Amino acid sequence: YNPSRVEAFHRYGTTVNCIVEEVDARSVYPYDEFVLATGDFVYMSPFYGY
Amino acid sequence: QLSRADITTVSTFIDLNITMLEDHEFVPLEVYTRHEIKDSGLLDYTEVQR
Ligand SMILES: *[C@@H]1O[C@H](CO)[C@@H](O)[C@H](O)[C@H]1NC(C)=O
Repeated sequence: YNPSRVEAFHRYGTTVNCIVEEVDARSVYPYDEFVLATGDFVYMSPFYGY
Repeated sequence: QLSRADITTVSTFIDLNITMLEDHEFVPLEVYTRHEIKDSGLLDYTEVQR
């Protein structure tokens, strides 16, 4: 989404697209953190819990 | 009576010396370990992203 056309004026148009994906996570010893298929690091052990 | 070793003895047999093959132990040897090959790269995407 972009703002409608108004002459000699700046306009701001916000777009929010919810996205959900199934990614393959990987982890290595000591398994204290894991990465995702998108290359994002997650600094939490995959087995962390209560 | 005289001993058996008092007379000169000549070997009537055609000696054949047989030297068995000595046991050999093979130790591990690698020109470049898998860790060295990984370290050969100037940059590592895993460490840089982390
Ligand atoms: C080995 O063989 C040679 C002949 O090739 C013989 O003269 C010798 O006595 C043998 N034994 C030893 C311990 O050298």
